[PDB]
Amino acid sequence: TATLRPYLSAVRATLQAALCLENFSSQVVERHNKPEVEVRSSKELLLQPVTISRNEKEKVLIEGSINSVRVSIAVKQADEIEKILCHKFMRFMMMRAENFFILRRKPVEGYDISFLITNFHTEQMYKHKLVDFVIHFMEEIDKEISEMKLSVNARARIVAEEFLKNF
Amino acid sequence: PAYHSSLMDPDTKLIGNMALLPIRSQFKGPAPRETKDTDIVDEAIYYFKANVFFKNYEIKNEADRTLIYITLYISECLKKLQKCNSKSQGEKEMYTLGITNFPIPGEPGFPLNAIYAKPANKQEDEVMRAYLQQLRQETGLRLCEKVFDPQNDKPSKWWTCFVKRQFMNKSLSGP
Amino acid sequence: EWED
Amino acid sequence: SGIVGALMEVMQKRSKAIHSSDEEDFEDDDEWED
Amino acid sequence: GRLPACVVDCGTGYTKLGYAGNTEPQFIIPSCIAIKESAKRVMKGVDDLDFFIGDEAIEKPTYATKWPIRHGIVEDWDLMERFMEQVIFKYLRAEPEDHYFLLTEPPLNTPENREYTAEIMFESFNVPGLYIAVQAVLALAASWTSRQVGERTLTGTVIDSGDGVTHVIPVAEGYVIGSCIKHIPIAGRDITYFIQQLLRDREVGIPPEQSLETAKAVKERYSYVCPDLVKEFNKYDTDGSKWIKQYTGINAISKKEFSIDVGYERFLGPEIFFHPEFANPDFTQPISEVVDEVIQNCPIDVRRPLYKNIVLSGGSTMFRDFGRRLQRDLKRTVDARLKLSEELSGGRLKPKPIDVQVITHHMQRYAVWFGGSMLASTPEFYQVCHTKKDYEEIGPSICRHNPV
Amino acid sequence: SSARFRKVDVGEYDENKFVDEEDGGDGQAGPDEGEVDSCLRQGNMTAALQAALKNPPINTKSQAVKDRAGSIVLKVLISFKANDIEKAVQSLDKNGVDLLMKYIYKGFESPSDNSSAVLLQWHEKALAAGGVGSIVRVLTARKTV
Amino acid sequence: MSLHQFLLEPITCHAWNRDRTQIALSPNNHEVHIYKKNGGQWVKAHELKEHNGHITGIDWAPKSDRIVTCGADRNAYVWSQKDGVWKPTLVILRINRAATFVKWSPLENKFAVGSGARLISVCYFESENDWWVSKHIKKPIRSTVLSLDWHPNNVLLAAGSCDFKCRVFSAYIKEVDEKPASTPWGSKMPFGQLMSEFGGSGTGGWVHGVSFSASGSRLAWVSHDSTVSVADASKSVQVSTLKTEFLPLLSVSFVSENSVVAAGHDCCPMLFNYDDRGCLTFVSKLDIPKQSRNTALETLHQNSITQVSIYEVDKQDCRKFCTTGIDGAMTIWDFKTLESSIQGLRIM
Amino acid sequence: MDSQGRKVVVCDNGTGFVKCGYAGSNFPEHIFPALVGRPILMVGVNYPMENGIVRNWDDMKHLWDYTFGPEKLNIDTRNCKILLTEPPMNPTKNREKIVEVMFETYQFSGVYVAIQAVLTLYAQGLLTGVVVDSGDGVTHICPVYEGFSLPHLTRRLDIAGRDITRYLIKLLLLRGYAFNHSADFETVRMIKEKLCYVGYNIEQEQKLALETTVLVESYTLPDGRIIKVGGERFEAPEALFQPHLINVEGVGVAELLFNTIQAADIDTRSEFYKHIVLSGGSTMYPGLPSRLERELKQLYLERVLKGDVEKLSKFKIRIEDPPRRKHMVFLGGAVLADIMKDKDNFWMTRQEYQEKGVRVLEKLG
Amino acid sequence: MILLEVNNRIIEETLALKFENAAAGNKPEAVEVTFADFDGVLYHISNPNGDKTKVMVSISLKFYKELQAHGADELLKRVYGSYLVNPESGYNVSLLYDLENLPASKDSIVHQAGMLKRNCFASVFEKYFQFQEEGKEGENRAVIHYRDDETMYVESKKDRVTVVFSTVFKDDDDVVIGKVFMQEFKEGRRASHTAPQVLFSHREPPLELKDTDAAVGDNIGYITFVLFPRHTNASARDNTINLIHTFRDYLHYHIKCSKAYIHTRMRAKTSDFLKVLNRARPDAE
Ligand SMILES: Nc1ncnc2c1ncn2[C@@H]1O[C@H](COP(=O)(O)OP(=O)(O)OP(=O)(O)O)[C@@H](O)[C@H]1O
Ligand SMILES: Nc1ncnc2c1ncn2[C@@H]1O[C@H](COP(=O)(O)OP(=O)(O)OP(=O)(O)O)[C@@H](O)[C@H]1O
Ligand SMILES: [Mg+2]
Ligand SMILES: [Mg+2]
Repeated sequence: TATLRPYLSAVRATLQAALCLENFSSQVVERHNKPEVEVRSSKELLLQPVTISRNEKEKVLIEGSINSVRVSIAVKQADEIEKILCHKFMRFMMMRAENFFILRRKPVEGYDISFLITNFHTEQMYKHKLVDFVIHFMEEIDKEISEMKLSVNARARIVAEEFLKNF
Repeated sequence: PAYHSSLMDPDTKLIGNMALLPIRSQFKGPAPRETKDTDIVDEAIYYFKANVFFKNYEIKNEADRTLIYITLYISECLKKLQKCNSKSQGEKEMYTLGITNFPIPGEPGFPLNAIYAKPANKQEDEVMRAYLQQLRQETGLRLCEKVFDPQNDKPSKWWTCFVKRQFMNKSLSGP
Repeated sequence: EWED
Repeated sequence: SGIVGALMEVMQKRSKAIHSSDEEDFEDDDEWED
Repeated sequence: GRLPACVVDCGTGYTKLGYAGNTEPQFIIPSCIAIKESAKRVMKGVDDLDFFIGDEAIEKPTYATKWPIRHGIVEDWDLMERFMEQVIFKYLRAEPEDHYFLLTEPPLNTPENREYTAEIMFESFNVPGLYIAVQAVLALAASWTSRQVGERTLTGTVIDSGDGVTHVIPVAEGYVIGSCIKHIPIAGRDITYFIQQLLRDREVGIPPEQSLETAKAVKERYSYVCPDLVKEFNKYDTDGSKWIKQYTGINAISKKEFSIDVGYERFLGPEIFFHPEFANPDFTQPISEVVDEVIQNCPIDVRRPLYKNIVLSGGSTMFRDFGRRLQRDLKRTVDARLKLSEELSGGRLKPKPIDVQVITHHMQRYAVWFGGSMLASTPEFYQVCHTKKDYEEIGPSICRHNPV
Repeated sequence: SSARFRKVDVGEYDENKFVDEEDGGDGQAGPDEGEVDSCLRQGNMTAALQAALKNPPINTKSQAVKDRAGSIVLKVLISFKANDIEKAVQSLDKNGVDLLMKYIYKGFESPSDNSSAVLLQWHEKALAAGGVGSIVRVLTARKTV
Repeated sequence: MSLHQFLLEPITCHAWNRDRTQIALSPNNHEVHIYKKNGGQWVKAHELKEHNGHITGIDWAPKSDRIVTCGADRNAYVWSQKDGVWKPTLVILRINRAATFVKWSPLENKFAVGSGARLISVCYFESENDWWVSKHIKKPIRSTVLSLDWHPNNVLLAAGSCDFKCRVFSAYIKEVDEKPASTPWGSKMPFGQLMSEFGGSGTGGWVHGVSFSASGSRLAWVSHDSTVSVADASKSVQVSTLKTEFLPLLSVSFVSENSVVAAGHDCCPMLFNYDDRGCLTFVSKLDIPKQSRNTALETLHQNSITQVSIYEVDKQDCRKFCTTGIDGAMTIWDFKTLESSIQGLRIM
Repeated sequence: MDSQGRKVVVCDNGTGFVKCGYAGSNFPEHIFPALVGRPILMVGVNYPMENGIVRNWDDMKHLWDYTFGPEKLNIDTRNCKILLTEPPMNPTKNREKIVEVMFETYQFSGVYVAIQAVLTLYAQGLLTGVVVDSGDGVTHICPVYEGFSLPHLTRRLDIAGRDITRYLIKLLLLRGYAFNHSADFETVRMIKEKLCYVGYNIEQEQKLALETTVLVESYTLPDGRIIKVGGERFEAPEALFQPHLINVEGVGVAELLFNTIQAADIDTRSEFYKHIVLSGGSTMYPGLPSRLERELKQLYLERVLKGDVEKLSKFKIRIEDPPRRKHMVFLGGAVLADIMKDKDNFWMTRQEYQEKGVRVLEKLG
Repeated sequence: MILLEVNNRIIEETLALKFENAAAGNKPEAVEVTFADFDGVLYHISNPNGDKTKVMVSISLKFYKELQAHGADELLKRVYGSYLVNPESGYNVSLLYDLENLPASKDSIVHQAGMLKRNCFASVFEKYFQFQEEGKEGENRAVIHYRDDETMYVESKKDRVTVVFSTVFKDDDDVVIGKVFMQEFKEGRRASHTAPQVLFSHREPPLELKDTDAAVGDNIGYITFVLFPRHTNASARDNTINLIHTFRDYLHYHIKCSKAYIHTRMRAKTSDFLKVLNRARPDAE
């Protein structure tokens, strides 16, 4: 909690400022309803992208529109084992993207995970619970990765111990 | 499906919606005398082991109702025949159980009161009581010969293994 | 037409 | 062609071996017809 | 030179394992897993490697037996992943990086369940290829050994039955018509419970802990299909010496012997296929009416090939006269309809009489495995497999359509 | 053959499109550098900060002017202490507050070591006498800085 | 503060009749529902279903009881009451993108529809062949129109759109209106003429809500910059802006000559003051928290308020006003109750 | 309802519905289905016509006698006036057959038979334009100049909604859900009427399909299963613009419209450009006319103007889709009956049919 | 199951069933099975010339010439005796069992027939352990290509026997997990004092293994076992041989099991996330 609490407070305040959406039909195609951060057809409906960075390798990029918000998170990876565990975890969660309802099948380049939140999710859920879910997700990922690394090391110790014992 | 009777004749006397079929008996009363070997009691005893597993029965004619009545009373005969020890005591128990005042159609306590039709006239009530009593006594006397294994004179396992089964989830007596 |  | 013709060919080869490998209380037939 | 592929068929009751190119499976095991009791989770050390599968999983002290597959559909994917570890590395003893694999699926399977199976095979065992096969086509292909050359086609009706529900699967030109599939709730676990209720009322001396597997041993040895019920009851009472058989067994806890009499349950067991109201109080429709209803919901031009080719499969179709009873009751059901259309129209509807033929072959017991074994021995099997290179580049969307 | 007609898009060649209301103007060269350097020379911190918040380069369409203007205000923003941040926050007015939010949110984009964490400290004090609407005015602005 | 959970779904818009006994809400689909108050309960009444799209705007006239509905299916209907049943009548719009907002005229002869095809449709009634004829106001509008309001002399119109500007047009049809008098906004008023174009150059946001006054000489609009601004036409046509520290607001209305009530994504209505010299000052939040894991925000609404409408008579004198939200509610606030409950709150 | 007192009945002989109405009415008096259900020959599943071609005339006599009976009209068969219609690319022999039926079996006093494009344009109120009409099987493009159709310029396309339904069956089969083609035609037709739409820029549509899950939704089958629809919502109606997906050689509907509208008179091209009218059951997808606007903009950019970017700005396109899509042919028939009603020689009479024989239709054409 | 086992299941089950049906007195039944094992070994159990009273078990190896150079035939003859016959075509070693002439106890011969691959491998181990026991030094090392890409080296010194495995990991995840496992194999001496010494090298051959065709790719690791006379004396040596011919497959087995455990943990966490989203509904739960 050396820099984690002000980083999470800044991400929470920026996500509170960003998630203010409403319904909007398309003004170029007759009776269409599309997220404006993905289509990017009109320039007046887009907002400026913002970035919050804890250090050189941890960052959150937030882009907004009139009816859609895209949030990209880069996760701290210190070793090779944490890198491959993070890559396996993100691939595992993005294959099941139809049950999460707010997840992208492919992340934005340069980042690890990406959320896409439209106005239908803000009509179907509370906003502050969605913000607390994003903060809770960012908190839980690192604890899960560290627990997997400790479990792999303990399993390797017991597996080596049995084979060298059995001689 | 379930097995039905085939003794229906175009000039057969009817009582309510029953068929007043002739039997071979020495008990006195309104049943006509039967010349052939096959009557309704022998057909009911012949079809009892196949018919008792069925839970749905469809009425086709008037012989089916008295077939269902003898099929139920064979089961209430077997529930008393399970506890017996000799053939003569079984015959005495059938002579006891034959004169028991079982309920008729129309009275409360009859299970299939919707399918059956109640009688109207008082002499019709009297001859229906007489006909049901003589059917009960004759099928008790005929079942007591077949239930007993003769070399040991104890009730057989093959007839007393059908105690817990009920025809159409119905019982002529209360639980 | 639209003086006033 | 395809996998279907090869599957027919391999069980055509096999069925002569299966039929050569196999080379009274329920003999009543007269009831079974209608 | 080339190693043969591995064929694995998973079911509710039994799992069948072997290599391709063989007539019989090498292993038939019960489909159960016994794990250590939770007694309260964190698994410090190798505590998920302490389990037993198969026949040694049944009745082990301080272990809980669990059944991961229910009605053909996998319920727990953690137990199914640990089930395939001991299949590959203990029983088959195959290196999974060198062998192609063939697996089977239930006939009504979601595409989401098909992607969960390929996640386990490609990312946890690193197989070079995988093919997930429809059970109806392989059971249809295994009946070509009995028939000769001219009638080897791929149109028919497949009746599959064992330890679950009984499916009636129509198939035309190698493609399953999935709109017309109907199922029966009676299968081989329901005959076993029906025999156990009949043996409990009559016989005495059976141990209470052994009442289930003595009912299973009576069914596999002494049961058959009677053609008529009331004639069969008359045969047993008049001549009891011919038909009543004796079964003996040994007690587990005392090593003593017990003997019982097997009577009316030899033919009352398989009769609940044709009279399901004997045991199940909710289903009243016989199997000969459901096979007629499935064909009548098919298109018109394919109905007459579907009547001519009815293929039985499964372990519960192994009774003595299952094919002759089903052929006789189907011909009464059609001729009830063909008489009723003729008399209502005044003789106007006069079609040709159809031919109904139920096909019984030798390999009915392992028909799904035998058809999958012959397919994997062909040289063209390796060109219809999903390789690991396509899974890394394209992704898990390739394992959603299985070409025939 | 023909199907290269699907290659060319005509949606940005329409006459009816949202062109910006770019009113042309210049004369923005940062605040200035010399009195900011002399204010850092004289042992003070506040007068350099209100020197730095004057004259934003909002109108010029030049990357280098915005780069040096975002260099000099960050160059004073690392050079502080820990307990003077609240005094430097409440010594300003609201226009200084949301311009400081614009410069802080521009300063997160190029991280360089512990200085980035220093900006996080500024962020919570700039949410003290500020609001969520300061971050909203950062998010929807047609003239970046 | 009387909540009533009508739904568990969002409500797009609502309207009241003259007696304040019926409401006309839309439960986020292709249907319009009417509710009737009796005893202490709200009972569902006659339902309206003609749109195959999604209804975005509903308005009810105070007199003659005609209900106009417009939606995302590029169509507009006028519903009239006869013998217990409501019957629709088609309005041709000659539109090709969408329809986003609708409001009746104060004298109930025209109605104005905003649209996503960068124009405003003014529709009037033709009884010579019995339909509704539309006219278009196009130039200069370069974006999607979001909010409309009618001046109280049946001529001028105020429009806020997505091109960061609020502008006042003069919609005047010669067949259905008389000759207008002079206004402080302008003197020459033909059809489609722009009178003024206020807006923030440089920085700016989408204008969500506009409102006129009872006198008709003051205009107010809110934006997505969390800013509220009041333009006065009498004081040489000047503008006064105010930047708030809260979340952006979606709906606004003058509640008097010198007081304005707004609401939005903060879930709480707020009050602002405008003196005669010209200064927009924040006064107080109207929903004070009560002196008393579940989140349980200390606000009577649990989600964003999208509409504020007056409930007691008209804009000349207000004592009650109403709000609808995305959580699904209808809250009636009282000024005399909020006067005694909050110390220092002085409504003018 | 003229000075002769004869009733004027406008009847549209559609594929699925036959409408019985009168002049001056926005809605007809009777809307009855044209289904003859045999009780294995009552009327009100034998169909007398399919795709605009009569295959059986006795079932026309049965259905038309059902219209002449007391249930629907009970009009005078000897002395009344009626209005008929006929689809484009119809053979003239069938027109000779139906005027033989009207003036021999029934002997009407006034019969006019015309083209539904002209009646749809008169329902719109505009005299000159082009009509793109698509139902089942056959799609017409028909230009109408002044008040008559041009036979040399009208064209046909074989792709319509049954091929879109079969392509949707193919994409749902490659998705993973098993459908028989013959048994499940109607439920996939219900899927096509429920969820399908036309994309605008196809690379943005496939990137939105591959990258995010905002297009998915759910549908419930009648047995109880629930399916999820991916990018196939825009994949099924893409066969009209790319015919090589359905393996039918030719060009798209936009190139057919451009090749029709360019090979004409030079002065007519402008009012053919501003006036395009869509009608039919297949032209009901949300998102459709903006795609045709982009296609005609791209084709006029590359073909005519070669490479001049600025000359695209001086080009006017208006695909006029009606917001009301209802029985428009009957509306045009009512308008055409209201304008014309006193002018009696525009109709053909029975007296002309004995005094001229079969060439009264040659005088009509 | 932590340790892999050395007995094949299919051979033991099939021969036990045939021997029980032969001892029961029933007539025999025909059998024809073909199957595989680890490291590309082929087995065939069949009847010679259609005779149903005799069974024959044949094993095919891809590297039987190198094992024949070190003398596996005398070891197989000394183990089996009269059951060893001439091999059939396409197979290396064949054994014949007659159902008419059988011993009284059908337990030792089935267990010896299950260990056919082990008895093929054990000859080079016994020869180099005998070279270490006799004290002779200066003989050449043994190179055995037990797989296509993997190569095994056996060398004998004056006081120790060195066994070098060269292993290839297909995927980079397996490279990282195998480095994690062999780090614990390398420093695991501190638990048990009497143990063979394990050394590990990544991407490079060891310096003793020089002037050979050793691969230097990034997916190739080298594992060195150092064995002492406590392990290579006779009364232990068989057990040592058993463990060492499992070893590589054993290592790869545990790597795959580690990945399976990770999958279980991810499933649990994914379920918890969905429950949080189910609490975000406005009374739709
Ligand atoms: N004659 C018989 N021989 C063998 N099994 C029989 C026989 N009659 C009944 N069965 C029953 O067959 C069942 C096993 O059948 P089967 O192997 O086809 O099942 P399954 O593994 O569930 O099948 P599937 O592979 O189709 O999912 C057992 O429960 C057994 O009691
Ligand atoms: N709302 C809809 N969206 C999409 N397709 C539709 C819709 N309604 C109908 N269709 C399709 O339109 C076709 C039928 O349209 P139409 O009513 O023109 O038919 P028709 O009367 O048979 O045709 P025609 O008059 O050309 O002979 C079918 O393919 C049907 O699936
Ligand atoms: Mg099964
Ligand atoms: Mg049509």
